[PDB]
Amino acid sequence: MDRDELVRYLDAYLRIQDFPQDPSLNGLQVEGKRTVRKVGAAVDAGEAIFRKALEEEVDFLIVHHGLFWGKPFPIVGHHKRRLETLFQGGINLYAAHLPLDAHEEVGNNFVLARELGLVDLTPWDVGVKGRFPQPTPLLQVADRLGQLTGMQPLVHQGGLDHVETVILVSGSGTGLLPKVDADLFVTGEPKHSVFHETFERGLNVIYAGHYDTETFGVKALAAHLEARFGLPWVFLDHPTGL
Amino acid sequence: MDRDELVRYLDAYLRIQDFPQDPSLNGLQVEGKRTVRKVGAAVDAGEAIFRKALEEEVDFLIVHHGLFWGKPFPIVGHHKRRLETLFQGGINLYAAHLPLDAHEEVGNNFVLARELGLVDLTPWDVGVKGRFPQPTPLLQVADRLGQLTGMQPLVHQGGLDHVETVILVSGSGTGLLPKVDADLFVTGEPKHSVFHETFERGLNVIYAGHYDTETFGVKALAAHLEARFGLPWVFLDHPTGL
Amino acid sequence: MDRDELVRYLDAYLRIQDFPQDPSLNGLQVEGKRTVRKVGAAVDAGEAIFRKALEEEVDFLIVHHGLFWGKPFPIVGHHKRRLETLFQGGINLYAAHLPLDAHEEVGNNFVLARELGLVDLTPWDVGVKGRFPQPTPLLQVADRLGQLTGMQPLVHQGGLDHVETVILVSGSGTGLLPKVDADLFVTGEPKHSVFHETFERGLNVIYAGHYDTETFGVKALAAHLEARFGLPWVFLDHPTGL
Amino acid sequence: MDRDELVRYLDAYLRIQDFPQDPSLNGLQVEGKRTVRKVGAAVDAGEAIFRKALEEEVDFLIVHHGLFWGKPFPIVGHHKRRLETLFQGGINLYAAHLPLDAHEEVGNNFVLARELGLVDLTPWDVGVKGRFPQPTPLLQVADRLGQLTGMQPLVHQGGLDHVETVILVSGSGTGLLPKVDADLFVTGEPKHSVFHETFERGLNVIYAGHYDTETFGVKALAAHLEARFGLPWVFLDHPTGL
Amino acid sequence: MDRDELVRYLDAYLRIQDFPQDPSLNGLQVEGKRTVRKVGAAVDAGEAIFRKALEEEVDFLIVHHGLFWGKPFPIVGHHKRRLETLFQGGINLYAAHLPLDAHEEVGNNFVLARELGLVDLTPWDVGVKGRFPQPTPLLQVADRLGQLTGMQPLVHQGGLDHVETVILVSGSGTGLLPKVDADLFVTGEPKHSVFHETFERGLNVIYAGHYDTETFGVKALAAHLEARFGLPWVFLDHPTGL
Amino acid sequence: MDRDELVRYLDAYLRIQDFPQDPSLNGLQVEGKRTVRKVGAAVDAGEAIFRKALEEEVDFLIVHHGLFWGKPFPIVGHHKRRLETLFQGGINLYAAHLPLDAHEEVGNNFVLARELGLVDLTPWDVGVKGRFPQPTPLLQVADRLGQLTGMQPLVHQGGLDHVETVILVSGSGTGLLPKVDADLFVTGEPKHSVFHETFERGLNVIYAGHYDTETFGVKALAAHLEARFGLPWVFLDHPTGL
Repeated sequence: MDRDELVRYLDAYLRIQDFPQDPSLNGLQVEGKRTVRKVGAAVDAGEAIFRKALEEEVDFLIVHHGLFWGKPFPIVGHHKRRLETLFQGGINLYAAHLPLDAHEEVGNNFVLARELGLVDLTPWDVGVKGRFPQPTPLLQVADRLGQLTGMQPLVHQGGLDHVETVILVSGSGTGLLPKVDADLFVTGEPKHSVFHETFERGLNVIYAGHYDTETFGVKALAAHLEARFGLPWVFLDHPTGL
Repeated sequence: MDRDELVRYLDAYLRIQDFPQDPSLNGLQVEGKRTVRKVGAAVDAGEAIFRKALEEEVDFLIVHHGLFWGKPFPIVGHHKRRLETLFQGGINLYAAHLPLDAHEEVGNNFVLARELGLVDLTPWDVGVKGRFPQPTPLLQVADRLGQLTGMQPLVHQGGLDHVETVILVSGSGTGLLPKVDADLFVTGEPKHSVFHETFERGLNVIYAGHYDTETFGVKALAAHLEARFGLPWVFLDHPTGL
Repeated sequence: MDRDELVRYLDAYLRIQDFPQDPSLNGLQVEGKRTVRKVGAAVDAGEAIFRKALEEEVDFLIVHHGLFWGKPFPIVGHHKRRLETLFQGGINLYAAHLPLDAHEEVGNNFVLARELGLVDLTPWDVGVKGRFPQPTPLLQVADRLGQLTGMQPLVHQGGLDHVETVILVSGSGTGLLPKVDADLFVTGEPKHSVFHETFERGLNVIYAGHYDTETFGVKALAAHLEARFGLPWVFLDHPTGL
Repeated sequence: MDRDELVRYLDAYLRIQDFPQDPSLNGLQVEGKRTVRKVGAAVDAGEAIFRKALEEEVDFLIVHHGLFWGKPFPIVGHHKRRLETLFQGGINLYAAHLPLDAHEEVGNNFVLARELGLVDLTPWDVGVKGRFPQPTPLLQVADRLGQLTGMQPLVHQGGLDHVETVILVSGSGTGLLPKVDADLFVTGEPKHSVFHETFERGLNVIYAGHYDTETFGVKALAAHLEARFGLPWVFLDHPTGL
Repeated sequence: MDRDELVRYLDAYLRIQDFPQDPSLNGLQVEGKRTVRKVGAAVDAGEAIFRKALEEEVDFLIVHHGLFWGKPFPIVGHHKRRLETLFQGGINLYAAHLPLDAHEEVGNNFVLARELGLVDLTPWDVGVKGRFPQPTPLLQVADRLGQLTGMQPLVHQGGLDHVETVILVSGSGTGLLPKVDADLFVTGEPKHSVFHETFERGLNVIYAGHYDTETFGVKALAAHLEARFGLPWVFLDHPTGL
Repeated sequence: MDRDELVRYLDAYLRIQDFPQDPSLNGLQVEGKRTVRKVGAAVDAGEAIFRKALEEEVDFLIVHHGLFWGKPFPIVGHHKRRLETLFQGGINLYAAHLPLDAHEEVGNNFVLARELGLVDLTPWDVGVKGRFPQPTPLLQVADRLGQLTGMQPLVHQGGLDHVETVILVSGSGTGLLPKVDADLFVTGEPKHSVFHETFERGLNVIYAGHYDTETFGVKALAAHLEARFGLPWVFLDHPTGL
């Protein structure tokens, strides 16, 4: 496939123009081969992931967390090595941050919701949709998470023992705590600074990992492109434990 | 014992003025009784810690994370309950953020660093930079930390198994990662987002918990007040696990 | 009445979401009893007004000038005493700034206009509507003001002796002087810095007091709630002379 | 007598440079004739004061509130008439805002404070802080003020009937109210919005008029020029009543 | 013609309210005679142009580059002389920056396009429309420019030798280089900082002068007013060579 | 010869730290080989200059205008080709903007000024201010400039035919025009927009090309490295004509 059409389609499909306040540079971050034959999907940009893409002969690497964030950094040290690797392999680097978080079809959140049970889905803040029944299951939604992640999540029960309304927001959603108005809140990374507030306000919160929750978008996205363009794809795994 | 006397001391001693920028409103955050007889020390301001202060007749509660962060919120829900408890027990709430991270005699970093065996200590941002008198195995440092807090720390070994120069910044210090230039960096909370950079740069980092690294200052300061004015004190522990 | 419904209704009725650039924190500023039985209305928040609300057994105090303005202040001194009073009386504090100024039904300005004569009403800048005929009365609209206020207003006649178009803007509207395009401008507080401009530009301006002009909203609002919910109300008077 | 010579003097003497922040464009605001023979002094720049300067053959008009406030406006209406008058009489417009509030020899605050009997004067923001040699009754201070300006001042007595430490900030100084820490605070214009805080904090404040407190500096400075260069001067009075 | 109607019409016709982010103060910058009898058009405000307007008895001078840009400057030196000249001649100064650049009827760009050949016109960024066929002419559009300007333009050919799509943006459009997506880009002033980028990206760029390209709006505008109001006009020429 | 050694030298020597504000990322912008044998000097970073550096075995390329300006862009098109070329030749890219404009020994301004015959040189913004030992005809200065760069400079004579005090600010220095207070001002690129101000103020200005005035520093610095470390160097010329 022509790389320039793939980039055009993706910018369109994810409509990255709708998230102009995302620090990360969404879209094609590093140019590679003009002819794409194999898609790679991964959570984070990094030398390790890049070496794996090189080994798996990936031509178009899609990541949720890219290389740019408004901060211009010198192409020195580990920044240089990363580029040498992409260059060496003619690898295209396409980054999708907030827009991949929010997307209703392949977005981290909508996708995870479904693979959980949530129904009556509706968007909630960027990146997500959250809030929508089951109805009435215990708080052992902590188990579906665990088996849908391979890792037992951290749960902070300040409220109920049974939840109905659930708001999802992968990655670092704690900043959104104050607006949470569901029986349960699902996110990835836990912050010490929100501990007491969570209980005092009787909130139920499950932390399933920043990596383990932002794994769902890239995968969906790659699968989507294979359905519509027949591009084969591979998932490049780099668990961080956070 | 006089409350306004104790506050002028702390402000001067902590050099509250040298930290204009700290989003935390440093100093007396909530006025309580005038005659202080027993001091209280705690990492976080919260209902659970306030009730404990109440139960133990604490007259002056010193906290590291206070209630104000330059963004006024309405007195409702948990916020109102928090003030009512303080009012009930006529408790003074004194908050010290950066001033206490940085203090050379009772601050979080200088105190932990000293107990950790580091020497030749010098200010480094709000933390400190020093060294071990001789190359020290990284696991042995991880252990000392574990003994000091009762919890085995998370170790990200991107470099050698031995270290000698160290940077210590308690709490959530991952923001300073790019500026780190020592064999080892000890901080509180880890962040998924600096994982790859840690290893690609070959940095050795040990995360010992936000709560567990920020208990030293508050304690050293109460102890200091007891030595200076004879005020008895208690530590109002409420481990967060983060 | 349930306090939470009263707060929901008010936020709706005044549609405080339309004035996101108001420094004051509009809405419920301090929580009190959940069951409202008597409404209090006053121009300014303050210990005196609060003691009176306590004496009149007010459960839900509505003020135009509340406690918060983006500036986080320590709960010390007079700030603490104010809260003790609201707490002591289970008094709910609801503040309505710009939205109470502008409201077309109970807003300071629209209401005052009508009680003056103005017809063909239409909004003009936030807080007001201003500009609309009589038609053709002398400048002794300064007298209706005085008897509709109990105090003779200050009048600066730079233009006509008879006015037709009148713009109203209670409180401190002088900042809006440069845009005034009516035969007369009505506001509350006079500023030395606009003296010469007012005459040189042949403007007619009447200053009827900051307090005396922002008295009309709270009253209307309280009367509205009694018409729709049968809540009785009382006006808490604290004239400042400005 | 040489106009550029007189301007370099004033800029240096007034220390115009030490006030970068002053929104007022300090210094020569409108160039006039080169040979200065008679100086003029006035609180405000305005058509009425400019015509008076014209009628009295004023060559160099020193003003406290000039025409520029870092927000360019078009030369139309009263703005153009203002410049035409200055051009007609070949009048130089020299404006000094904060530099003249603060000057220790001819500034508004130091001069008034001295005539008011205060001693041990020291800078306090752009005003001054000092004391009476002995506890002085508040009404006796109010009277001295009244004799000095010809108008009885507004007295907000939130504290004792006697005072000794005083803060003096001419003009609209109510902004510094929270920082005030003296038995008395004398300023120009009062503000409805700081009324309750004045009394709740127990502060004694005397408002003597914006115009009436800002006539001292301009006068002291002309008088100073006469002593230094023999230039005759006049005071172009135009009381504002505010 | 009544000057106030002329100003109202112009503000309307150019709809200057649509360009609120233009540093220059668009509209009537300096007031003159109320009765307009002769229009003057010129590229830049300046003493020379003003003296010529005085000589040609212009009553209403229209310029693309006016006197104000948000920066308040003292009416001293050359700024004073400029005003004396406008005053002396009762000359009205009307400035039109971005809005005259963009206007589809008399705008610098649309007008120049037509006088060049471009068809299928459509706006592109402020000030212009750019991009639209011929179709297929060599790069000797550099000659039409030259004869339509009296001066041979500077041409930087990095791309084709024959162009079809052309984007126009008079004055200093280089800042827009990165978004240029046509076979040719037309602007007035060349910048050293865009040299290499222009070739490396295979862009064709023709620099026809800042003065020589922003000559077209004022002229059209004046001609428009003569067609609709019978006001005669004259063009005041001040070539700068840039 | 050691690359990290050469970089610490340059940073210190150039006083890179004293220029925090420079939008240019000063220092090593792209890491290359560790063992430096031949230095390269050039005004601009660009593909044409990089290829030349490659062809001449340049190991360390010193440039005045680098690739980074605190606004990260994606590695695509010419941007990627630029890095590939540097990577190919293992070339280090060291960029010095303001530090090199201002350096007293090898900076652009001090060096040119000295070769131009000026004396009593002192810093003036990032340029320099000095004088000729005796009144010098403006055309004779224009000629010296012409001999120094091989191109006759543009002369805007708004003042006398003779000059003695001079301000020199290479590159695009027209921004400092309002602050200029010398008989002559020499800079690189002219700007249409400061044309009238130049003559109305009576200023003498000579524009000698952005590229032609910014070749001195880069050259002086390589020459300096050769004197200090024996490193041979070449000048990679690519005149821009601007």
